[PDB]
Amino acid sequence: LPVSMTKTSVDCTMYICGDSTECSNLLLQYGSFCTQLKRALTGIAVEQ
Amino acid sequence: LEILDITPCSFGGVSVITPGTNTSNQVAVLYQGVNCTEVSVAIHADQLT
Ligand SMILES: *[C@@H]1O[C@H](CO)[C@@H](O)[C@H](O)[C@H]1NC(C)=O
Repeated sequence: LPVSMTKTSVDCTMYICGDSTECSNLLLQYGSFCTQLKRALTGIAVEQ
Repeated sequence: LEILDITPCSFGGVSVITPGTNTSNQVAVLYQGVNCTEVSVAIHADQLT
């Protein structure tokens, strides 16, 4: 019986816009879309 | 005409440890998945974002 999976901590800016200030700025125009993803990944780690 | 690699500059994560601010104000920091002999020289170079 499996008990847990590998815990992941993907990051919005580093994954999408690697060290690009303009790209990060245009990501900020998307609102808090990805803070949800960070919170959900923290959650999945916590449940593991 | 030689071969050079390319690696991540320092992609990791920062987690802050802290009791309730109603209790104290001291804070201890984490640096996720990075040998921090590398950040110890990094703070010396002040290259830490
Ligand atoms: C990470 O740990 C120490 C401290 O830096 C050193 O042996 C070396 O940098 C790394 N060791 C391994 C086994 O990756």
